[PDB]
Amino acid sequence: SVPWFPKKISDLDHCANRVLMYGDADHPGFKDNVYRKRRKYFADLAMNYKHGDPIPKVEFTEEEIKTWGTVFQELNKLYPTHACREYLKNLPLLSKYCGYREDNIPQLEDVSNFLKERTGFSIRPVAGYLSPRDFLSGLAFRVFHCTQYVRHSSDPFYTPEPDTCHELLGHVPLLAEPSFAQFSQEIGLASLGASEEAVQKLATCYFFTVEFGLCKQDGQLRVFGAGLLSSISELKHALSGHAKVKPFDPKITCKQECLITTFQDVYFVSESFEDAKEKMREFTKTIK
Ligand SMILES: CCc1nc(C)ccc1OCC(=O)N1CCc2nc3n(c2[C@@H]1c1ccc(Cl)cc1F)CCCC3
Ligand SMILES: [Fe+3]
Repeated sequence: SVPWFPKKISDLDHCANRVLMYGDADHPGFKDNVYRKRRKYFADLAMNYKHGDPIPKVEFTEEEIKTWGTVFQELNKLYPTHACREYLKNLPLLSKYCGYREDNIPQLEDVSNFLKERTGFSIRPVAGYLSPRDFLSGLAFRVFHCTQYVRHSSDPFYTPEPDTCHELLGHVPLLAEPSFAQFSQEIGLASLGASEEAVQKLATCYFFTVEFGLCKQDGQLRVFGAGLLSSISELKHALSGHAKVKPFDPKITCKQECLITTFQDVYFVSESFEDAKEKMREFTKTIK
């Protein structure tokens, strides 16, 4: 029989709270009590959120805003030569309408309203790590589960855990692009009630596009993966000559191991978002 899956956007209330929350022995904020309390604060906001709520606005601390500023300033030096054209198009809109600035962390609620207007995407705050199945299921309704906390200030370059900087600078600009939003939703739609194997394969295809994808644009390689776009060192590494790259090809790509504590071993290059979408459509037919 088919496993439980959401049939409407509010059904995400029943899975979006199935998470692994902070407390991570080697995490940089682990021995910091103020940080632990702060992470609990963010976790509770997510756990108590229900669909239809405005996303609680947060007053970020001076320390949090500086950490954001440090990350934001370095990445912006790189985007013009590293990010795909779609990302560059949308980022200035975010600055103008959502308050993206070195000295200000954008509110998820504002970003959510921006995306609802542009592509029908919306944000739901998430307390911690969701299963691949639950995470993908949100995409079926154009819902992106977003962490709201900030990485520990001791290491502004700590990326193996997604934080709000990753969400806001890595994912959001692409979710505001129609072709990309369609591509993402179709991964979610394919995952709904699918087999475990199918969910694994879709999650890996997602990983090597939405999180670590490269694309070829006017004969040059650019970056569209969120994980690269929020990671100063890997963003540089990926477009350097030292990285190994292969064509995006779902039946091959879905077998590749997804790495978290290190740079990827390989990056997959999609021709365009429209083409990646077509390739997934052919692929999803084979996994039922
Ligand atoms: C379909 C995405 C996903 N895949 C897996 C294997 C586990 C969970 C999951 O969704 C929730 C989740 O933990 N993640 C999705 C969002 C995300 N964005 C990033 N990350 C994640 C995170 C995630 C964790 C582990 C793995 Cl293997 C993949 C992930 F996408 C990790 C670090 C780079 C930036
Ligand atoms: Fe991500």
